[PDB]
This record gives sequence, structure tokens and C-alpha cells, in this order.
Amino acid sequence: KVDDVTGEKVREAFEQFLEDFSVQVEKVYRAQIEFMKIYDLNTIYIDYQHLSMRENGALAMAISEQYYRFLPFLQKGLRRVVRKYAPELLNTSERVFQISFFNLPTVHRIRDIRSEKIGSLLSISGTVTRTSEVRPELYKASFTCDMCRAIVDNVEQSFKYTEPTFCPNPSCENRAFWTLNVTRSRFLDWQKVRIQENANEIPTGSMPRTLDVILRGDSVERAKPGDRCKFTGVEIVVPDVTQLGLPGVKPSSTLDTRGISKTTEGLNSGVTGLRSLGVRDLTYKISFLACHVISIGERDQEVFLNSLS
Amino acid sequence: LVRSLSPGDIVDVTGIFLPAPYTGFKALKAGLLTETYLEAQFVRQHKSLTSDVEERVMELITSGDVYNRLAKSIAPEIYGNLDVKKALLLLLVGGVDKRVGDGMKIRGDINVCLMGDPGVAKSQLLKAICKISPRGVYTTGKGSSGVGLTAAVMKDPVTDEMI
Amino acid sequence: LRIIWGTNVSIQECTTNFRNFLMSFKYKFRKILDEREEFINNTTDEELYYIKQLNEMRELGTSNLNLDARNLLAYKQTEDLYHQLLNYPQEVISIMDQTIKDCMVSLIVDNNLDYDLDEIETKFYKVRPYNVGSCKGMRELNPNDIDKLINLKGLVLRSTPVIPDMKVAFFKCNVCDHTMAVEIDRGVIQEPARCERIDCNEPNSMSLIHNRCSFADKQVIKLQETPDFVPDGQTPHSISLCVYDELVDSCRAGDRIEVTGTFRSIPIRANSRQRVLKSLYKTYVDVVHVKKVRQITDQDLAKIREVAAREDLYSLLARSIAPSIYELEDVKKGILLQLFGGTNKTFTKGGRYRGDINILLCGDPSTSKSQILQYVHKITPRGVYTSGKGSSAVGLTAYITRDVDTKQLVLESGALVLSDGGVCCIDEFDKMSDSTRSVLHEVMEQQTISIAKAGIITTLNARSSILASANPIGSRYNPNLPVTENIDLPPPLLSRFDLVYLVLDKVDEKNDRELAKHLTNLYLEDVLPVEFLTMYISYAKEHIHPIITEAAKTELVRAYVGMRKTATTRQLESMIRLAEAHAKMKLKNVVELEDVQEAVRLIRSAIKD
DNA sequence: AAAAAAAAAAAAAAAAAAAAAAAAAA
DNA sequence: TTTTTTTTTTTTTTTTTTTTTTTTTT
Ligand SMILES: Nc1ncnc2c1ncn2[C@@H]1O[C@H](COP(=O)(O)OP(=O)(O)OP(=O)(O)O)[C@@H](O)[C@H]1O
Ligand SMILES: Nc1ncnc2c1ncn2[C@@H]1O[C@H](COP(=O)(O)OP(=O)(O)O)[C@@H](O)[C@H]1O
Ligand SMILES: [Mg+2]
Ligand SMILES: [Zn+2]
Ligand SMILES: [Zn+2]
Repeated sequence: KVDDVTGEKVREAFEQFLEDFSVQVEKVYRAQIEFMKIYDLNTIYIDYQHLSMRENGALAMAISEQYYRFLPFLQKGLRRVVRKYAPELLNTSERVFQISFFNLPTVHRIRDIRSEKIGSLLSISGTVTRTSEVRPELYKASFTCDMCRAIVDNVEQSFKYTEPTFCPNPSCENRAFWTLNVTRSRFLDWQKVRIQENANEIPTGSMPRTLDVILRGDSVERAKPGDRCKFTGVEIVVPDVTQLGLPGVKPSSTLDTRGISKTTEGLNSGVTGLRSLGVRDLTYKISFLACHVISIGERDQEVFLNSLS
Repeated sequence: LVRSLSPGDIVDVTGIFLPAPYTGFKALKAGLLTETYLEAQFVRQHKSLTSDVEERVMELITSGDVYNRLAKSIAPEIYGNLDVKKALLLLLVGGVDKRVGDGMKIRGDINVCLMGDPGVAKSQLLKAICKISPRGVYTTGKGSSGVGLTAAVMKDPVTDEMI
Repeated sequence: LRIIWGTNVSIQECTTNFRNFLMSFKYKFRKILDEREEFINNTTDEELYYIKQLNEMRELGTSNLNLDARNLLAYKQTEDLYHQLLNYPQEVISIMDQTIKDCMVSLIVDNNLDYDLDEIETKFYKVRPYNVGSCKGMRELNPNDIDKLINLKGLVLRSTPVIPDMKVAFFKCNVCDHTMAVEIDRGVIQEPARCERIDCNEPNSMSLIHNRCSFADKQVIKLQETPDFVPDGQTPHSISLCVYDELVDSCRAGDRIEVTGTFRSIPIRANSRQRVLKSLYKTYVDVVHVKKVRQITDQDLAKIREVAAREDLYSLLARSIAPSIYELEDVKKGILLQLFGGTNKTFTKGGRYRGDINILLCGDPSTSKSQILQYVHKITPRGVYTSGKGSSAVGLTAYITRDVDTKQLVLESGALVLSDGGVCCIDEFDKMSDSTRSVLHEVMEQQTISIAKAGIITTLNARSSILASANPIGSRYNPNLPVTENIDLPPPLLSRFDLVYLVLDKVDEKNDRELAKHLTNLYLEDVLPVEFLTMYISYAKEHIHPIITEAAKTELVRAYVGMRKTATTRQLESMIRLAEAHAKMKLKNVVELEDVQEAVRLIRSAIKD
């Protein structure tokens, strides 16, 4: 199978950064991993300024430009570091880990969002105006063949319900008709929040621009409506899954209650040709995926005496 | 032949009367019912500075008594209220609109209000003045809202977008 | 020799004609072309207009051109391109960019300097032609000029967010994990058949990676036909505009713009599922140039200083703000002091202390207060002029409203929030409703507005200044009755205003004749800076912060005590603000006796009325 | 080459009834 | 002062029909 060479260099560089930084010699990141081991946490925090001094930014800029393609190698290196220094954090009561970046040099507004930063690591600021429920998202799927009863596991899903194609045994011939084992599958927390532009960035006469920010994992409910929050994460693009052939008849080929814009009828450039689409046209829109959130806008004596210095 | 017809015209249009296919949705319920249309081929509408109009004004000047006659000929059915007819003439013409420097502006338009008891020919006088000037609108009470309808939303059925 | 298929355009002659045009053209040929008499040839004939712009662009590094059509027609040999561009814009523009590619090299190596030219090689250039032809409205567009450059005019209604457009697809193999990029042409993606790797070579093993592709930016604009050109009994028409690359996010909503672009028509599908199309195309335009309808230089600083060195700066800008208004110099003094405002401070322990001046004008009904308010509206940088007669009870603050275009929620600020850091003018103060009045009460007391609706709880910032104008009950303000009965305003609301002025109109022969005289002189057809005030105001408001010295202490304490020989403590904090605002004028960095004397004189002349 | 099955195609909206507020007066 | 008066504010879509035209599937 074809492998990458730059990804390997980023993976070893991240391991060296985690093992060697130690600048306060305190082993600050090893201190954090020990704190996670004792407190049973599932997320790590990496500062950009700390990384901004090793390799003269060669690693930092490489991570920033292509965060989307380098995240799998960063997690792979983190797994090896955890195994080497704290095996207890390798299994649960495996913990799906998360990496949280913060303290980026420059901040962006919502009106600086262009398609040429898709996949890059950014930080944005805005006022929250709507939050949704904490729904469970399917992370690692598990199925059973209807006839063989063979078990498949760890079937990655990107944006739609994806079942496996080839049975584990080549003796079996089966293209479909699987049964999700909802008990064995891994799930994660999911939340969608709507944000708009700040009162100062809004021009004299303007209808405010909006965006969809996705919070996942331990970052749920940390943004409340009406507050002013600074998000940081990766800028992604989300397709329309309805015309990507969803299994159920419930989608019913884009059932609608309101009338779409006639102005952008045929003006929105949709790509065709793919076999999954058929003769349909796939469309895209820009959303944000956030990994770290910050905000920028007990009468018991015994417990009280504990907190104070 | 395109652009020969405009809204508000009484015309006599000739053409071929043809059946529309009515296909697509809601065709099944009709079955054998069809739409129709007329392919147009001819138009007959029922109804400037030149020496002619240069001489018309001179003729009217030589006629004399321009003020009184102009006021009087306005709505000859109604007898009396001659001063009102003088004032409606001044309203028909417009005063000077001078744009003073540094942002100051002065209006030349006329604001005439006519009060009085009911049944004095209140509402023929007005309608009649609307005939004289092409640029004029007769707006009435709360039956329709047109005086302040400077709305920015228009749910036009053709496209369902705001105008 | 060879010609691009379909058209008659050939690159060979076009490139040579364009280089001859650029190195040859001057204002000499331009003024020979137009030759409208009274045409200046004072050294302009040899200025080499194109080469100087080319060099200044090279040294700046920006890629923006403003090639005109009349200037392109000026040269005799390149006259062919004038009629060769109107009919084939795309290919001619492609030649345009290709020639500009080496227009850089033609000038960088004339003296053989050490410019890298590598960043020039990487970057690309384009052109923005304008004034292509006679401007025609959207109401006259036939199918006879599809794919031809036109110039349109219209009102901007709305804009859409940035739209991604795929350029380079990206396919990965689910077996051998091999990555290959496939370019797309006109939207259609040619699917890879089987993995290129001969060893892997498996049928139907392709997966699309959406977030590893390459995208470009699009924007769509909506225009409306201008009300002037529409005839009677008609409804305005609409046109959609396509904007790409650097021109995205240029046209604000509600503006009126004239654009240049290529007319185009595309088909739209009849049925969503089937391949079938219907025999009626949609028409739009792809735009290439758009036109509509801080950073002060050191010379500006010098002229500001020398003007500030004037003996009497107070009276000059007293008369400049309202040239039309005759007399009423005292209210203009107060407004001039208000437009600067005392210094603002927020220390940790005590908290924020206000630095805005509030002024209320009231009196007989046919004075000129509304014109005064509309005068101060323009001078101030950021402000809003809305009457208080009606509208929503929170119309000056945030109002959570349902979005019209989308069934979503939008938080829209009001007029007090939109006048943050400036002067907000309220007209018809007496008609403002009893329920909305309380809103202003929290604005003039804490300078913040809190909204708690639809699950949103938040606070905004007002920090503005209120200048208001009111009218009494009746045709006159009789002096015998006190202020309270006539103005119909709550005593606290009137009290919290920093300065209150009474405008009186008495039948005086001298005053009446003098007023009528200059009014008629203005109607008769036969020391006021234009924009110096705005820059001086910005300089004083954004850089200058005065302080207080004991010289102000000695006068202020004894002045307040002497006024207390029914002056509330509000009076002293009003004197301090006015004195510190006067100190910001006659540019200084500290207060002295003159400022406090002027402030007390103003606040006692206010008491006299 | 000839069968059995499965969706698209909706669109639309005024006109009336009931309940709670925020301005008017014997 | 406690009575009458007044604007006004969501209320709306869950359903349909047999052709006609597409994809799978012996
Ligand atoms: N001076 C007049 N000359 C001729 N007819 C008159 C005159 N004054 C009143 N009329 C009559 O009054 C009528 C026209 O006015 P009308 O009473 O219809 O409307 P109005 O004055 O607006 O009153 P209302 O309040 O009833 O609407 C006609 O019957 C007309 O004959
Ligand atoms: N002192 C004055 N100087 C110049 N014009 C005046 C003066 N006083 C009154 N006017 C005239 O009277 C009119 C005043 O109207 P305005 O003050 O805007 O109405 P309002 O009384 O509603 O504020 C203006 O058209 C103005 O020309
Ligand atoms: Mg009548
Ligand atoms: Zn199987
Ligand atoms: Zn392969």
C-alpha cells in the first residue's frame, strides 16, 4: 500500500515535541499526561507558541497548512507516546483522544472566510445565537453479515451512513444487507451552534453574516447563546448528502416545505459525473469544525478552606 | 413583434388560437383537458417641440384672459368656487426648486388643502384635477394602503423573490 | 497565422498591437483623439501614462488595471481590437493576460536590475475594462448580444455568502491508498476508470475526498432596475450577477452601481431527476469591473496645526457648522462643544464615568431646530438621524427578529447601538411613547442595553450622545408658565440632559426684518471649511486626552459654591465635562482657567433661559 | 431483450376563529 | 378608578395520484 513520507516526518516531529519540550526542565506535556492519567481525562492541550519555537516554525507551519491530512499522524504519534509513558490511558473502564490547539497568533473575522483556507487551522470570533441538543454521532461502526454472521468492525464514516462492501470471508458473496450492532459501535457527542458577526465588525448598513460551527467531544455546551466566544479549529466543506443516495426512503429526494431561490437556480455550480451521484449534481457549503472554545465577552467551610492558598 | 404591448393598453390582437400541452405534473388528473394560448401576429392599438406647438402657445397668448379662462375651464360642470379654481392652477404649475450650497434645499412644490362641509362638490374637484396632469395618483382612505406602502417585500407569484 | 476555432481572433497580431499600444501611447494621442478643443497639452503629451502606471504597479506589486475603450480606440492600428473585443471578450482577455505576463519582463530588465521576478512568475495578472460602450438598461437586452461585453446600471438588493467551486478533484484508492488529482472541465468530472497502479489495478475501488480537493470563490448579486428609467404602470425587473476572485465582497446592499460584464444564458432542468431540459434559457451577466454611482498625510497634520494656531478657533467653527442659521450662536457654541466631548475614563474601583454631552432643544414651533440637527448629522463621523415619533419600542436598541430570506434567527441592533462613539440625533422627542422612553433611561444612565429574548441573554454598548429637538403644546411657549407644563416631558428625563436650550420667537421689527433680509438674499441669485471639520474632529477624538490641574480646582470649587449661594451635584459634573471638552478644542493636553470660564459662562447662560 | 419494482410530481394560503396583552375613557 | 374599548398574533404544510419515465433482474 502507498505510504506518505512527509506524514512520517510530522509524526516523528510531534513525538519529539511531546517528549522533549520540558521548558518552564519540568516535562510540562508529560506532566499533563500524568494529570490525565490520575484524573482520567480524554483530551490534551497543545499551545501554538510552545510549538512556535521548535524547528523555527517548520513543524508549526506544516501542521497549520494541512491540519486535515496531518491529524491522523499526530494521533498516531500521540498513541505511541501514551503507550510508552502511560499505558493506563490506553484503555477505558480505548479512549478516543482529542487534541486542542489555542493561542494562535492572528484571529480572523467571519467575513474573511474564503475557500482557499479549506483544511487549514484557524481561529475565529463571534457571538453565539443558537445551540442545539447534544446528539450521539456514529464514530466506529460494527456490522454482522446476514448469512455468514461474520462481524466487521471499525468501519469509518465521513458524512453519511456507510456499510461495508466485501464480506470478511471471500467465500461469501454479499454486497449489502448488513445489521448494525448498535451496542458494539462507538459513539461521540455532537452539537451544532450558529454564530454571527460582532457589533463592531458589522458595517454601518449590513445584514449580519452567519456560519455553522460544529462542536464535538468534550467541547459541548461550552458556548451559550448571547455570549461572545472565540473558536479555533479547521475550516471544512460539507456536501449535500440527500442526493448522495441515502439508504432510507425518508429523504424522498429532497422533500421541501419552502421555495428555493430562483436567482441561484443554475447559478450554484454543481459537479456531475460521479457514479454514486448518477445524473445528479453535488453541491457544497462552507462550515467550521471547532476543537477549542474560549469566551471573550457552597456554604461548606471544609471545602472552602481547601481551594484557597 | 415583441414589446408592442404594455400594461394598461386596450388593443385588438390577431393571432392563432392553439392548444397548450398541459403536460408535466397535474396533467394526469385532467386527462383530456388542455390549456390554450394565442400566438400573436398583429397589433392594433385603439388610441414635443415643433412649429405647431410653437404656434399654439402664441395663439393662446393672443386669445387673452389666460388666467381666468384657464381657471374657469377646469371642470365646467361645477358652478362657483372660482378662487379654488385659480389656486388649483397654481398647484398645477410648480415653483422654483433651487439647490443652495452647503446642503440647503428649498421646495417649489405646492401643498393645497381644501376643507369644508360635506356635499359641496368636494370629491369631483379633485378627481377632475387628476385628468390634467399625466403624473398623478388618486389615493383614498384605509380601503387600500398606497400612501405609505414603500415596502421592501413583494411576494410576486412568478418567482417568489422580494422586489 | 492560425486562428482560434470559431472566432477570427489571432494571438500573433494582437500581442504586437498591444505592446506597440503600451510603449507608444501617451496623453498626446488621447488628446488628439478626443480633440474637443480647450484640451491641455501642458507637458501631458509626453507623460507616458501607461508606462508610469506600469512601473508604479511593478514597484507596488499590485495587479489592477483600468484599461478604457475610448483610449483603446485612440490608436489607429489597435482600432481593430476595439470591435474585436466587444464580440469575443473571453479570448481577447486571455490574450490580455498573456501579454501582461511579459509586460513585467519588458520593463524589469531595461536597466538589468536585481528583481527576483520569481514571485512575478508565480503571480498572475488580469484587466478590468470599463466604459465599453453606451450604457443601456436591463429593459433593453435581446438574445442578439449573448457573450458580448455590455455596461449595465442598477440598484444592489442583496448578496450571497461565498460559494465554493471545485477546480481539482482528488480520488483515493481504498485498497492501495494511492492519490491522484483529476482536473474538471465545465463542471463535469471524468471519473477514473481503474487505479493507475498496474500492480494494484482493481476495478471500482475509487473514493472521493471532499476536503482534499481545491476550491475557488464565487458570489452572486441581485440587481433591480432604477426607478428613474421605469415607465408608468410597470414593475421593476431583476438580473443576477456573477462575481469571482478579488471582486467578491465589494458591492454593499442598497447601493447603486454601474458594472461591465459578459451577457450569458444557460439552460435549467425541467425535472430534477431526469436529464430533460426545457426550451427556455435563463439570462445573467458575469462581471469584470464594478463602479459605484483615516490615513491622514503629514501635510494635513501641518495644516491642522497652523489652523489650530488661529486666534479665535471657537467662533470660526461656531459659524461653520450652520452657515444658513442666522444668530443662534449660543446653541452652535454648545453643539460645537458637544461634538468633541469631555475625556472618557473607567478606573477599576469607581467604575466608568461618562464623557458624553446631551443637549435638548425646545421652544416655539416654527424655529429652525430640525435643520440644525440635520447639519450636525453630517459633520459627525458615525451617527443616526431618526425621529422619535413612532416605530418599535426597542427600535433604538436590539430587536430579535425572524430573518426574511431564511427561516432563521438574526440579532439586529438599533439606532443607539449603531451610534456608538458618536452623536445620535432624535427628532420629535415629545411623541416618543411612554414604554420606549424607559429604554433611553437605561441608555443615559448606564450606557448599556440588555436583551433577554428567545433564549438569548446579552448586553450591548451604547456610549452615545443624545441631541434632541421637541415641540410644545400650542402655538407658543408662554414664558409665564414654567417649562414643565409646556414640554410634556417627565422631570427626570428633562433633568438628566446636560444642556437645555429654549428657542424663543418674539415679534421684533429689527429681528424680523433682519431675518427676512438674509432669507430673501439667499433666495436671490447672484471662512467656511468644507471637510476640515471632520478631520479635526477625528484627530481630537482619537488621539487627544486632556487632564485636570489645580488651576481648574480653584475655580471649579468656588464657582459651584457660588452657584450654591438650587444647583444639584449634576451641575458640577456638567461643568467638568464642558470644560474638558473645551480643552480638547484649541488643541491642548491640559485644562486651564479659560476652559472652565467658558464652561461656567455657557452653563449659566443656559440658566438665564 | 424482457419482466417487476419504485419512486417524482406536489404546492399554498388566504380567511376566520380564539385569547392576551397594551391604550382608551363614565 | 374600573370599567369599557382596541391592535394582533400564530394559527397554516403529512398529503396524491395513476401515468410517464427510469433502474434493476431474471
Ligand atoms: N357648486 C356645485 N356645482 C355643481 N354641483 C355641485 C356643486 N356643489 C355640490 N354639487 C353636487 O354635489 C355632488 C358632488 O359632490 P358629492 O356630494 O358627491 O361629494 P363630496 O362633496 O365629496 O361629499 P361627501 O362628504 O358626501 O363625500 C353632485 O351631486 C353635484 O351635483
Ligand atoms: N433662523 C432661521 N434661519 C434660516 N431659516 C429659517 C430660520 N427659522 C426658520 N427658517 C425656515 O423655516 C423652516 C423651518 O422648518 P423646520 O425647522 O425644519 O421645521 P420644524 O419646526 O419641524 O423643525 C425652514 O424651511 C427654514 O428655511
Ligand atoms: Mg365625496
Ligand atoms: Zn458473508
Ligand atoms: Zn490502488
